[PDB]
Amino acid sequence: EDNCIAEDYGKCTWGGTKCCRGRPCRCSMIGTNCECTPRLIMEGLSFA
Repeated sequence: EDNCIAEDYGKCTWGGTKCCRGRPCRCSMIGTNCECTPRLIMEGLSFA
């Protein structure tokens, strides 16, 4: 099975796919249609 977001500025969702190596998401400028993030301090972080 391959279906992950291998990016740190990919297109993602809150509920949909997250980034591939257990990498967090925080959304775009409007609020919906999220993007990926490398590591977020306090909740998130790289490989979690």
